[PDB]
Amino acid sequence: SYPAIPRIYAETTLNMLLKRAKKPRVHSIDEYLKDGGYQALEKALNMSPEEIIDWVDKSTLRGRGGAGFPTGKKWKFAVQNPGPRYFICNADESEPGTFKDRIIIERDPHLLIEGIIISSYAIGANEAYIYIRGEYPAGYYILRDAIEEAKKKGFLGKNILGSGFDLEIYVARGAGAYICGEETALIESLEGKRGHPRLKPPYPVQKGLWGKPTVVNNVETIANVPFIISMGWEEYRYIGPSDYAGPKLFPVSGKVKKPGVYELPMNTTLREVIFKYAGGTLGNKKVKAVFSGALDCFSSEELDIPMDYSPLGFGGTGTVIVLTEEDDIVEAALKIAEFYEHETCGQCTPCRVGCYEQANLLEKIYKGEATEQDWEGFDFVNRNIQPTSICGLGAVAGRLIRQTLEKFPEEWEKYR
Amino acid sequence: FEFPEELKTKLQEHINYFPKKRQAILLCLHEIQNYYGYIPPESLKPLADMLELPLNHVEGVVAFYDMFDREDKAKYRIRVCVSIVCHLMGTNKLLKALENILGIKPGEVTPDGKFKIVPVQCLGACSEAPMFMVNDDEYKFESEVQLNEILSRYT
Ligand SMILES: Cc1cc2nc3c(=O)[nH]c(=O)nc-3n(C[C@H](O)[C@H](O)[C@H](O)COP(=O)(O)O)c2cc1C
Ligand code: SF4
Ligand code: FES
Ligand SMILES: [Cl-]
Ligand SMILES: [Cl-]
Ligand SMILES: [Cl-]
Ligand SMILES: [Cl-]
Ligand code: NA
Repeated sequence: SYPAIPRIYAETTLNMLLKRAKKPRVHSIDEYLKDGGYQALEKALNMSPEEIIDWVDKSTLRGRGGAGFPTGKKWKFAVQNPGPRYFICNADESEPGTFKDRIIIERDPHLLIEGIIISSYAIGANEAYIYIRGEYPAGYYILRDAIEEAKKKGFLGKNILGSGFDLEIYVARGAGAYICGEETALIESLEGKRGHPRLKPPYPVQKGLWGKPTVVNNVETIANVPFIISMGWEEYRYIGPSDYAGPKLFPVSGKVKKPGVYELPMNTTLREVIFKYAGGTLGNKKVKAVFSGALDCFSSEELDIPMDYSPLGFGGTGTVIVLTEEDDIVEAALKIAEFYEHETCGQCTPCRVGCYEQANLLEKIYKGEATEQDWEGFDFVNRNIQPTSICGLGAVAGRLIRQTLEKFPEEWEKYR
Repeated sequence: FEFPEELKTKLQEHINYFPKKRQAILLCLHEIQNYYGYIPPESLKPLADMLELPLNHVEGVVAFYDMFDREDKAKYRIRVCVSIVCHLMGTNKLLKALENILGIKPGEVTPDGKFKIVPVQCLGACSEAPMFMVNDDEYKFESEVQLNEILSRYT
């Protein structure tokens, strides 16, 4: 028995990450095992750590938490540093539009857990942490129970399957800060402090939790690792483009008919995600824009791009918020501005004041109270949140809004 | 100030859980809010001691994290998403229903002191917008009559 959760629709063409999580219910360990689960761990533990890193590298697996960094490479970089090492699963998923990670957590926790154990063995971590946002209480309890299940069966603890490898997984809860998703802030939170991002360098893979080499990976990234071991890197590479291989989760929301998570290859185009899979727009309205979470804005001219991490690709976390012709872009921009206003940690002055002023001024623009100087001020502020910023939030807090200014000049002009 | 035995048990549990005591700080604060309906200022000096942390650290942690409330006591917190997708799909309809049923607005507590409406950023359930929570429970808003039934489960 767990706290109530919504029933998010899920659909898959690959039947990998959503093999079970396409059904909205907790799949416990016996059902996981009946479905061939914990086979990858077995196979992995018969491989050397260096072999696993090699396979994950050759798989072309990339981080699914936003930065799209090659996972194998991250592991390689970490293990260049003497241990002990920590492995951290990032389950803070708090960006607007993004609800992809939770359906793995809440429906198929053993997929994630199996991934964490394999990844931990790979980098020589005997201690792992899931940092899950506080607003996912069910996820927290589901994971706590699942970990104990795996422990009962001998997939955690000491001498896992006689391999000589020891692992414990601890579950930490966040407490309502989006910035705790940033890997250094997460680590600060993990050590029982405020979620203030650290000045980098150093980077976590050298100095992270307790200053020790630390690998942070997104829930979805880690969820791929069992399939890489199981199928082999070659077969995994055949899934979608050789360039950006494997399944990807696409959380699709807004004015589509069939909002939910879609498991699709990353050579799927944005037009396909909306129209082929998500059933087009509510009332067959014209797409005006697609917000990539709170990161980017794509116009209706940019629908024929792939959902991969190529230069002209959608990128990000594959979060698809669909705006139609009836939706006001300035109103939407304000919401995105409001998000950044409420989530800046306040350490850096331009981020601190910029996030605030962008929202403050944009609200005046929307309310029709803005002076000419307010407009000019809004322009300047939007372009000057990033300076001195020591994390990615300051660098992107004005990105989407700027794209709306460039791509939808007419709509903004109305408000002038 | 003294923690009741039943709460203190659970706090010591959290402290034992992680390899280092201080790591339990958010689990402890979560626990305290659930027990009291808020974080009593006077609760933090005994917490800090259990954590082996300076009071100033514990206080700053409470201040930073948006989920912890130091001012208002409330049995049940109705976290209403006010972010982009929920706004698109009808946050203000949900707020209207809450106003009809409870007579309160975002940031307010019923005179009863049992419900507080807490505006929050994206709850990571956007496909099911508009979304809200009642404490740990999470729901899509469908209609006033549904909301009434949902809220009636909390006494
Ligand atoms: C403001 C901000 C918020 C972030 N939020 C998340 C998040 O919720 N989940 C996540 O996995 N990564 C998040 N990240 C990215 C992490 O810092 C990091 O890139 C990622 O967790 C690494 O794992 P991956 O390589 O498997 O994607 C965030 C970064 C920033 C700057
Ligand atoms: S850039 Fe913004 S969010 Fe990041 S550390 Fe600086 S003030 Fe905090
Ligand atoms: S915008 Fe409300 S759940 Fe995401
Ligand atoms: Cl096998
Ligand atoms: Cl950076
Ligand atoms: Cl200690
Ligand atoms: Cl509030
Ligand atoms: Na509107």
